[PDB]
Formats: sequence, C-alpha cells, structure tokens
Amino acid sequence: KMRIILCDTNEVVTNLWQESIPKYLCIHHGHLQSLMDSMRKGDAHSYAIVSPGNSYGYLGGGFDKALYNYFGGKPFETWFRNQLGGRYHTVGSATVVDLQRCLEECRDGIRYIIHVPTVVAPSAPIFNPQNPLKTGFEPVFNAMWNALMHSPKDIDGLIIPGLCTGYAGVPPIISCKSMAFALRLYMAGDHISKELKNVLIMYYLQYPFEPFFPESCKIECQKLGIDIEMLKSFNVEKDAIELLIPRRI
Amino acid sequence: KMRIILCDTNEVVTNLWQESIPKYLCIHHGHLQSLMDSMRKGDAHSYAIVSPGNSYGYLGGGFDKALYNYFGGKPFETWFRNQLGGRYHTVGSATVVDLQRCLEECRDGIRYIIHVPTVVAPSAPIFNPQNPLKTGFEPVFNAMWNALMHSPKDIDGLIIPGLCTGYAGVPPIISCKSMAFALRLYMAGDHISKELKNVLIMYYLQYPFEPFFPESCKIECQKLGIDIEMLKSFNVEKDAIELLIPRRI
Ligand SMILES: OC[C@@H](O)[C@H](O)[C@@H](O)CO
Ligand SMILES: OC[C@@H](O)[C@H](O)[C@@H](O)CO
Repeated sequence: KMRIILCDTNEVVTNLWQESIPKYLCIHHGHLQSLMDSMRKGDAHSYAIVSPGNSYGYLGGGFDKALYNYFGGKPFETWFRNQLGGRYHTVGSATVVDLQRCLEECRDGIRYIIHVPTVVAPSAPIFNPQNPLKTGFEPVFNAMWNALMHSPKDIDGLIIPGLCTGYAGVPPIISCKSMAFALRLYMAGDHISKELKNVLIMYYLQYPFEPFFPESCKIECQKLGIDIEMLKSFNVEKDAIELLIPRRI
Repeated sequence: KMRIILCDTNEVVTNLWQESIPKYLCIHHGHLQSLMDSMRKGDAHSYAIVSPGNSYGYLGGGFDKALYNYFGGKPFETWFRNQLGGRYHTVGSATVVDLQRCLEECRDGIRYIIHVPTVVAPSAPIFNPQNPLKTGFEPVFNAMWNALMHSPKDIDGLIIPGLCTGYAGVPPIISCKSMAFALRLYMAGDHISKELKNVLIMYYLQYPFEPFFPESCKIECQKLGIDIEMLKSFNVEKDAIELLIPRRI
C-alpha cells in the first residue's frame, strides 16, 4: 500500500522514469520544495525520504542540499550526523533516521530519512564507462534495494531522487534502468518467491552462478513464463527487464 | 578488552599479519578446526566469527566451507540463510547471527557469526589490477571495519580470516595492509577522535575532500604528530600506515 514518489530536477531522469515504470507511483519534475508544495493541496500522512549521499552524512550537492535547506541547514546536518553516530558508514549500508525527535525543526509529514551512502566522499565520479555494471548498474540497484528493504512499514510514501546521477556521474539511462528493475521486483510482491528474486538479481547484475539457482526456482520460472535461457545470459546493456519480470506478474 | 584472532590457512597471509600488526591479538596458521583445537587447552569464553562470503549467505569456498563443516553442514546453512531472511544482502552490509538459538547444533564457545558479504556470488574474482584501490584496498577495509563495528560488545574474542584472498583474488599484500589499517584505527581507541578517524579513512581510501577535514581535526593531527601534508597525499600503494597512525598512539 506504500506509494513510491520519484523526484528529480532533471527532466531527462523524470522522462525515462515515465517510460520505464509499468496512484502507487508518482513522478515529480522539480525540486523537493516543489514536491512538498504540490502534495499539500492534497495532504488535507507519513513519509520517508531517501538521502543517497556520502559515507559521513554530510548533506551537500544536489538532492541532499535540498534536504539540508528544507530541514534547517547546518544545525540540522550536525544533528543528522550525530544520529548516524558521527562515524564512517560503508557504501552498501543503510540507516534509518527518525525525525520524530524534532517534536521533543519539525517539517511536514516527513518522518524518516533513509541514509543510503553511494560514495565515500564526492571527490570524484563513481561511474566509469569501462565497467558500467560495477560502477553504474550495480551501485544504483543496491542503493534502491536498500532503500526499499529499509523503508519503515508504517509510511504512506517513499520519496526517492534520481540515484547517483549527480556528481556520481552515473548516466540517467543506466540509473533509471536499475531503479526500474528494483521497483519491478518490489512491486511483484509475493507473486515471485524470495528465492527466485535472489536469482533474478544475481543474473541481472551479471554474477551467473548455477549452484545458487535451485531446481525449485527453475520450476517457478516455467510457471511464471520467465525464459530460463534468456535469464542465464541476461545482458543489462542489451536486454529488457521485462524478460526477467513479465508484466503479467 | 576484546581479543582479535586472525586465522588463515595461507602462511603468506599469516606471515604478513605478524609483520604488520604492532594477548590482545593472536595469529593462527591453519584451519578453523585447528584454532578451536588449540584454544580448548586454555578454554578451561564467548566468541564471534566473521563470515565474509556472498550476498546470499551460502557457505562454500574457503573459510566459510570450514564454518559450514564445523557447524553442521547443509542443515546449518539452511538455518543460517533463514536467519538472514533468505534474501539478497548488499556488499557493504553486515548482519550478526546469534547461534544461542542452537540451545533451544551448538558448537563450542562460538556464539555469533557476523555475516559480511564481500561478493554477490563467486562467479569471478572481485580484484582487478587496473584499480587496486576500488577492487582491493577498499573492499577489504570495508569488510574489516564492518566486522569491527558490528562485533557484539559481550564477546571475549573475534575470529577473522584473510579477507577476500580466496576466490575474490585480492593479493595478500593488499588485503593484509587494509586489515592492518582497520585494526590500527580500532586499537587506537579514544586516543583519536571519531572525526579524525573519519578523515584518516577518507585519505587512506583516496577520496581527498577538504570540506570534510575540519579545523578541529587539523589541530588534533598536530597534537598527535600526524603529518598533515603526507596525510593529504597519502598513497596506500607507497606509504606506510604508520604515517597515519603513529605507534606512539
Ligand atoms: O543523488 C541524486 C542527485 O542528487 C540528483 O538529484 C542530481 O542533483 C540531479 O539529477
Ligand atoms: O575469505 C577468506 C578466504 O576464504 C580465505 O580463508 C582463503 O580460503 C585462504 O586464504
């Protein structure tokens, strides 16, 4: 019942989202303030917002700078980093910060910030055209998966920006595809077993390893209309994610 | 007061550990069973063991295969994966599994397994000589940092293998250096502020970003005898970690 709210100032990103995403989903072109201003005319709700910044919790750059300004600036950033323990958080981790404490500064119905670091520090882009998978498709998928897996069950909606497309340098076409795959897996719900979802992620990320593909899952693929041969050779740079998750599901 | 127990079957790894590590630390050359057999003559204690495997919790390969055999084989692996929720865990995350449940199968004083995935699946090495930092120094440091940060405070000792040196392919010389840096940071305790440790990690991993290097930390460097210029240009491939953390600390 959770609503997914995709928000980005780059029309390139928002257009791609519209084209890739099969109400349950909202796409907003503009800044965070713009999104909050438009949701107010209908907020007459609890939300979590994804902060895909750095390993230290500093809030600068693109989307995070917006959160920085929206929640109170420097004093807020200081409070935020302290909630994160003021220490180094590895890329691939996720930490939920409860803003409820503000009531004890508070701002709208946004109660949680899900900290999902995508870079140690923004000293350079993370993307490298030499290996799009390892530095593009994978990091964006992981950040999206983490955001979804750590989203508090009590929220009405999850606000997410165009992951790693800022200083990080991941091309929007790449970022949006991984974000779409993570969302398709999520929206599939229980229609796909937890184990088959594990297998789909494995092949999507190009880590083909048969021993981790149980017979029960092959049986499920046939039942679901998922072509096992195309799955085993899935190439994210050439194949449609629809092959992995038929819209029928 | 926690004891660090480094264990590896590769004498190359164990020798390097002895040379790099400044009782509080034990180095064992041999298999896990060998370590447990030798600790018994003195266990007349609670331990956590690091399992640096894959994103799915399967226990195969090197060190994990030893844990697999030690705890009960297939039935144990199945129980283990279920404790992990049976889902995909991103590299960079860490999950503590409590074996205490066995009492409700049980094996020695090992109460916890800290799951620290280092690869999605072992379909190929993670290391690439073209970028030793991103595929060698960084992943090993992150896995060690995660293991240390998630170690239950109630244990007497932490058992850790030669991280990412198996199928992963990280050279022992590289893996041991990052493991030594993480340990030096940890052993420094409160002698180095949490914020300066953040800065040291940043430069060690080669993400030089001045805005994240506060004046208070520069002041602390001078007090501690940490050369700020050598810090700003620290090159893990050429400089000694002693520059970052003088043994005086
Ligand atoms: O991490 C997401 C980035 O911050 C984006 O919001 C860019 O600033 C603009 O596409
Ligand atoms: O992850 C650590 C690896 O499993 C090692 O134990 C190798 O098997 C041997 O150096």
